[PDB]
Amino acid sequence: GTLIRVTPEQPTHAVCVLGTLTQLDICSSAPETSFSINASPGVVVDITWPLDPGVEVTLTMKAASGSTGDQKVQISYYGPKTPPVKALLYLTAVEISLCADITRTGKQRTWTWGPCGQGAILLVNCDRDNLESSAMDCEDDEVLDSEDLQDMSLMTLSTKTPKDFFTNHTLVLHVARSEMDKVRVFQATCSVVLGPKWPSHYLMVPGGKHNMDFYVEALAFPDTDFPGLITLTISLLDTSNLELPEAVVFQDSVVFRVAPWIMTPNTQPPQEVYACSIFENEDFLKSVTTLAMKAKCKLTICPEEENMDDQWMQDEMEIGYIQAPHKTLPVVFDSPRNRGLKEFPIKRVMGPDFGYVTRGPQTGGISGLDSFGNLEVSPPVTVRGKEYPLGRILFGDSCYPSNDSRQMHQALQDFLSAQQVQAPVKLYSDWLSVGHVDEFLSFVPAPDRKGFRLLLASPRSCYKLFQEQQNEGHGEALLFEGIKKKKQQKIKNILSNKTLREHNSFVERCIDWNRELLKRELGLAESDIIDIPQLFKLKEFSKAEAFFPNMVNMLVLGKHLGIPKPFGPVINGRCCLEEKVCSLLEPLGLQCTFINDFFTYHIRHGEVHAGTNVRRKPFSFKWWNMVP
Amino acid sequence: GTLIRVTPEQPTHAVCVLGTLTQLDICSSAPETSFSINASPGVVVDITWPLDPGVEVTLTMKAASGSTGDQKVQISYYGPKTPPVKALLYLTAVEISLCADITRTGKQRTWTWGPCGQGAILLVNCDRDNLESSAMDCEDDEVLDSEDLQDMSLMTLSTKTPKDFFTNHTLVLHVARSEMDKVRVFQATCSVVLGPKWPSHYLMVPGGKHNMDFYVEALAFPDTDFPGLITLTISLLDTSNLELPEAVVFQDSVVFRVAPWIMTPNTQPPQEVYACSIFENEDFLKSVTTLAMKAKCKLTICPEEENMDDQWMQDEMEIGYIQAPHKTLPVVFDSPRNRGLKEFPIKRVMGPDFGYVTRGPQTGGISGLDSFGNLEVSPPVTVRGKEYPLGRILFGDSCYPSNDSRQMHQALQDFLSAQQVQAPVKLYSDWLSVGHVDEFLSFVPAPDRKGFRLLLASPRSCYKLFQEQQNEGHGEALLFEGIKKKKQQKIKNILSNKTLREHNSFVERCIDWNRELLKRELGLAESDIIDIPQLFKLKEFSKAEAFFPNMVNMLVLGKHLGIPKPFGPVINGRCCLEEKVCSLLEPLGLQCTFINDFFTYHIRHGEVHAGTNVRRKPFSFKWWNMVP
Ligand SMILES: N=C(N)NCCC/C(NC(=O)c1ccccc1)=C(/N)O
Ligand SMILES: N=C(N)NCCC/C(NC(=O)c1ccccc1)=C(/N)O
Ligand SMILES: [Ca+2]
Ligand SMILES: [Ca+2]
Ligand SMILES: [Ca+2]
Ligand SMILES: [Ca+2]
Ligand SMILES: [Ca+2]
Ligand SMILES: [Ca+2]
Ligand SMILES: [Ca+2]
Ligand SMILES: [Ca+2]
Ligand SMILES: [Ca+2]
Ligand SMILES: [Ca+2]
Repeated sequence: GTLIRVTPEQPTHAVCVLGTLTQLDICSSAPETSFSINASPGVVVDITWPLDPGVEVTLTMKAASGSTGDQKVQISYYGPKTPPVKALLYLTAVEISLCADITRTGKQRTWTWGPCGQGAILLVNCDRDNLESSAMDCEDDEVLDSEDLQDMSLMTLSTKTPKDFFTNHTLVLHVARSEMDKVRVFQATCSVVLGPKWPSHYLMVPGGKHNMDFYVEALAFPDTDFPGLITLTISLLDTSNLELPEAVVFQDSVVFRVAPWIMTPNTQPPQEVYACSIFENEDFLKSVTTLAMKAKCKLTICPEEENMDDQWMQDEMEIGYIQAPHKTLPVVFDSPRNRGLKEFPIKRVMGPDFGYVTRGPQTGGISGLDSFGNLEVSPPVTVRGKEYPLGRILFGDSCYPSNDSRQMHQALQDFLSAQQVQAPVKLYSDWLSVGHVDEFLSFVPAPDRKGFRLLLASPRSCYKLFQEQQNEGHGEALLFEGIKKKKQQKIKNILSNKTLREHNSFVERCIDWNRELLKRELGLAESDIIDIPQLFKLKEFSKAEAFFPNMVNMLVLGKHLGIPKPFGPVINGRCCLEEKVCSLLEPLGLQCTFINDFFTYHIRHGEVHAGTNVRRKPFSFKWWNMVP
Repeated sequence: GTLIRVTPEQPTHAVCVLGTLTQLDICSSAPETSFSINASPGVVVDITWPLDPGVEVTLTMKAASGSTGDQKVQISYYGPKTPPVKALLYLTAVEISLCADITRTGKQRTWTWGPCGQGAILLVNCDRDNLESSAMDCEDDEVLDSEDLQDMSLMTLSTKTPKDFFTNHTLVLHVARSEMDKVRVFQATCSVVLGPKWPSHYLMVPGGKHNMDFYVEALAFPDTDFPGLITLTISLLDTSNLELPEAVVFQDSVVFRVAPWIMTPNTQPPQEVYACSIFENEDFLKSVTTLAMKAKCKLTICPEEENMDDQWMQDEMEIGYIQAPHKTLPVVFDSPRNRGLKEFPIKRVMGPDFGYVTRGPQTGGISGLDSFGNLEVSPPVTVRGKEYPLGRILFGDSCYPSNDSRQMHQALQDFLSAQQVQAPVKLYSDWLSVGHVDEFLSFVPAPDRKGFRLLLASPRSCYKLFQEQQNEGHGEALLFEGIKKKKQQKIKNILSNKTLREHNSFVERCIDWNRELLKRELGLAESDIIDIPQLFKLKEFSKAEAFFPNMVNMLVLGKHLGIPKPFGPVINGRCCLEEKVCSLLEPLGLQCTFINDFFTYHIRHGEVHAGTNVRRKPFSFKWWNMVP
């Protein structure tokens, strides 16, 4: 919008950027009725006319100018007995278009979500394409490798002006100071024009037709203090007068949205398995190695030299991804728990086309709920109309905060919620000694009704199974058959044990609370849910541990399942727990491999899921097409 | 939602909170077909029935229970040739309702905006009702005065239970740890149950019918790191088993929204005028004193003993308000500029039913754009459909950030935007030496087309006026007539002055940029806008100052206007500037008093608006009925 004031006293000189609304004030500075307008061929004057202020005269120009003032507008004032007084207006048209990929195909100043929304995407440049380095590429102010540009967003400036236009005009590129610390912009022919302490740069542009490519990288993920929008603006400045400041003539912008960190549920096909089972054990690895190969996955393992005897590969990290039309890459969220595996995500996982992020305090003030066995996601789900096409992050909390209760650190919770595309759901996991959601739930694929089953651990299902076994005359059958060093226990004594039943009654209560919570927040019905027979016992501070290997804490590699070997009562040549789990999951097309983890993982309060991790394929559905 | 599991083996015992969905799992633990249900009179079993899992059995209860298990449900399993096995379920119904004023009249766990939305309002307790104090009432953890409770939000807990119910159940009140630092909650019979380091409290409730009143105060305004929602939850805990942890049976919540700080435009009726013109001047006060009395306003003045010779009462503070169904009060936003007036808002303005807030760094790192002459609001306005019924905060910035450019501090900008009900608009004010939007705009009431006029300073209007004057033969007339000590200047030399014209041409450019910006962001047309004749000159660093008293920098007390006396060219016994301004505003019903501010304010780079401040009446329209 621009209102150009015209006068008979003086010719006015003005610039018209193509695609802008130009109007004329004819009345204000007229002499003394009536007026007529006549313009050169390249000027459409939409609108023999009375000189009253309320009449809108609008000038639009068809093409850019070859020279200054090469279009003209002549306003003739006349009336009763007065010969015409003409006022002159010399116009210079230019094209100034700041362009980005706002339709999100690989190629308004507001960013909108959804399949009909507009707005370019920007990735946080949190990987490390630089040959022999330790820092994320976005930590410095240089493009060090040509392949690094693939991670960045292209923005072009298209100018069509007279050859001499920038003698008296100049173009400046800027970002608000409130956002300069979150973006960096390079000019290509690479060198920095904008960034953390350069919020504006004067561009050197020649007259005529020119195109100027910029590459943009983001420096921060969306968070509590950053909704995730970055605006870059080009201003056109009139510097015609050596005795006056610059005068802005035109501004235009692009709004980028920074891509959120996104998790992958168990129903996304696996690509790489992680285990760091180089330590005292060896046959554990054999079995996961087999499943990886069965599942067609790369296999990376972390040796004891690196582990520091930390076997819990599930817990230090979570592999998600970031996604833009031009580029998708895996990104590792590094938990603050910082045990033996501390270095593993930064040294081994971060790298070429593998991003990195972390949150929370790095030197204390952490609980067990910050380890990422307590961090999962559901499969795609619609909940009473609202679609969650990338599912919903699930993490474990207490039911209310007390002196003795634990939570995942607020900084981690705030980061997950700020990603706003897997709208997190808080579940109750603090009744567990360890305290992770993966101790009572898993998800598995299925070929029908929604494409998955929620598995929950179920003391009810194990009592039912053992009771049926006793009814059929197998009361003498032994839990922990096949184990060299353990108090073996008969089904009959397990059932008569009134304290065990009390404990598993309370655990059942905790699990059922989550059941219903998941039914509500994921829109599940009973037919989405399979109960896995599972016993627990309360121990220190009345917190729950697994009575036998926690089968629900399994590795899900498509149809290939890595379930901890319950060393269950052997009936008709076969553990009846294995049997029961096989009768539950085999009809969905799942292959159950039971893995001996007993003296390696189980005796230390976790199982196969706890000792592994999986990088999975990112959703084909593009996060920006969601309406959170 | 609750799924109660029933068994023939054992009677189950369960609690049903009225208004909840209770279902029965009949199938899982049945013996072996068919089943029938029979319940005591107070239990409606909506649903001779086949024993397949997919059949929903739902129990609802009509009233609270007089004793434990006083309602019963009997599920009979039968079939081919088997005499009935009955399973027992003893129910105890209770009422547990956490109530607040969610319809917003003075009396879902999601807060929604608008006339059909739900959610109680909570005020930040930022005033000082305490007799002889210096702190805001919410700085400590006590209610010190009964009148302080008027500022707080009532929340009641209504329980109807058996006399013996809390022998084996307990109720806990809690707030998330992420929000405990922003709220405080008192229990009334006052003492703290929740707050900054007490996120949960066990309530002492007797059986039978009980009602427990709580009072709630907020401790922080919405900001970058606080959307403004506070959730309080009541949990019901089963503590029946001395050898097991508490088990949550039911949670319920209320979501409060903290009330935003809201500004009042010039079109809101004035109530109190501020001047701190106790210093070298005296006749300035006489004139503002007169207008206040004309306008029916309280008048408070800050003496030189307090001023520290700071006359700029506009600049240290902005008086807005906060509003809830139960309570509305004025609140002062104290600018970080911290000159002589520093103490005035904390000592004189904060008090009984007068809130306080401040932002930004208190000891440096401030610019002139942080003084609140650069902080205004427009009148109510609709913009291409979108209604802004409390108008839009307007504040001054540069057009782009450079080494030499100024801005209002980001913390101030972030606070204003987080109030989200007067969606701020950034204007261009940095071309001014001082740099405040009140140097080029004001708003005044009007009885037609929208209810106001935007006034802009206008060099074009003054040149037009002076030229018409010269045409009629008054070229010799003297700007600055009546002034003892100043270079007097003839209209003719003012007009022939080519540098003055250049300067005012550039100023006109800066003002016109804002014109159009305001047209776009406020939905204004030309007929909403009056130009006030006004000349400027560029000085140090090419920054604009007023050539004569800046008439637009006026005090607006309804129809009574306090305009700085331009000491303009006297024609036909009257300054022609005064005359022109009077011809512009008198037809709207405005009374123009021209005030001598010349050697007191004007010579120090401000005028009547700069030397005063106004507390105005809050909008009758309630902010929560908006849809930002
Ligand atoms: N469910 C999981 N994803 N992980 C469970 C990991 C269990 C693991 N256990 C232990 O680290 C442990 C147990 C006994 C002695 C020494 C250490 C913790 N607490 O982190
Ligand atoms: N337009 C306003 N609301 N306020 C203008 C106040 C002008 C005021 N001027 C001055 O403080 C000043 C001028 C000359 C010598 C010493 C001090 C500033 N800069 O704050
Ligand atoms: Ca780099
Ligand atoms: Ca890179
Ligand atoms: Ca770590
Ligand atoms: Ca890369
Ligand atoms: Ca995990
Ligand atoms: Ca108090
Ligand atoms: Ca109070
Ligand atoms: Ca202050
Ligand atoms: Ca009060
Ligand atoms: Ca103000």
